[PDB]
Amino acid sequence: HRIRITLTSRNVKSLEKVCADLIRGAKEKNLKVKGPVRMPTKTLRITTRKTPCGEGSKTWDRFQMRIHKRLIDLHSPSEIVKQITSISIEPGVEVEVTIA
Amino acid sequence: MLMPKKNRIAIYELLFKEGVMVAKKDVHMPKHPELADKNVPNLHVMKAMQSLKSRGYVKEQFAWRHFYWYLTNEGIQYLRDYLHLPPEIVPATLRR
Amino acid sequence: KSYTTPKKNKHKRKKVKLAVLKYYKVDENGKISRLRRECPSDECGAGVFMASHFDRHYCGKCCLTYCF
Amino acid sequence: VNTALQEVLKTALIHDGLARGIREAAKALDKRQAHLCVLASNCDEPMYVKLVEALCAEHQINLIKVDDNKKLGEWVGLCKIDREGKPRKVVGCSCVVVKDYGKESQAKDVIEEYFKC
Amino acid sequence: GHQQLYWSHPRKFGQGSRSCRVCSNRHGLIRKYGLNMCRQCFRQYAKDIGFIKLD
Repeated sequence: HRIRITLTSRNVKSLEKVCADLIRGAKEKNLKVKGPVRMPTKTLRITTRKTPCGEGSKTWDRFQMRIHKRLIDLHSPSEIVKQITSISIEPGVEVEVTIA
Repeated sequence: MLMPKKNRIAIYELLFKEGVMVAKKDVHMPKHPELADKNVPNLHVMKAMQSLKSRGYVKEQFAWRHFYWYLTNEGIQYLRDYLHLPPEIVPATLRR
Repeated sequence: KSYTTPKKNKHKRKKVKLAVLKYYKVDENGKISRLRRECPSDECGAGVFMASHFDRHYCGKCCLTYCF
Repeated sequence: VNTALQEVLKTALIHDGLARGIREAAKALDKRQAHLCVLASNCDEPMYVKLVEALCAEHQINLIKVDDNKKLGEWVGLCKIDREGKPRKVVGCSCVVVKDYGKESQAKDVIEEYFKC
Repeated sequence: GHQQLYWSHPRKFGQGSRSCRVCSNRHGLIRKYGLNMCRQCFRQYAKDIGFIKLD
């Protein structure tokens, strides 16, 4: 029953809200639940010239996109995971159900 | 513009089945991606569709590379009396 | 405009005037003969006829040469 | 009859079973894909009628005689331009071959009663 | 042989193989993270991708 559920989003607040919602659902389920595994945050960096020209001061701008990933381990079959994860999901988060 | 008549009547039936048509603005495609069953290029499709636009049958949308052609009522009538079809079949746009 | 080099041209191909009827040599009896051969290619139909020349025969669509 | 021939030409127009001219008609004759034929004699036709008779009368091919080539240019599907009233101009084609599939019409029975007598 | 001579030049590589997604321009393309845009239009449509500017 070693299953691993990934949870990725652009946002931090809604990610932690849906993580705490799933954690309190598993705790009200009376099931052995593992904690959240905070993955290291990957940053996508793009530096480019602000101007469309070649005229002016040599000025650059910086673009970022942080990626946050969380892991949840559970000890239930797939239908319990479906019935606990198909309700009240944040629009920024995404899931991936695996079994191992 | 010289072409065989098979690809033109094929894209006319594609107009009849669904009232949308999407093509990419480049002549360098030997096959349409969803028309791999027939040997039709993209330039014939684009020039036939802009011929329908010039005659006053389809509409035009374009931002980056793709075309988005609509089917007007007179265009549907021209389709109906050009394909020699019985005037009772309705496309998927009106039907729910 | 105009240029010092002469103008080019498009090959306006010559027309035919009942030419294949000049090869359908049918007389008053029940003898139907063709002065040009039937095409041996199987990937084409049964009505295309090869080009007849004084030293070779040239196909219509199959592009196969019958040369002596 | 004449109205049966006009209706079966309209059927050939409505379901593209038209072998018009001499080239693709002769190809259909040599490919055993000929069902009904129409011929137009008594015109400016010194030996062309002899050639088309020799080519047509090969393997159970029946003909319907038409007096003028321009009389059959209205419904064959050739001069279909400028439909506001009368057409712009009518040209004459010699022989028309019909290859229809929808044989559930009385005109087929009429033309078969004409042929079988 | 026009049908085999019109596209006789290979375009498997080089600058002409790449094309901009938005304006079909061969200049100033970014190939990082599979974006395939010019720099100016990436700056124009930078907000709705998710790319924010806070450094």
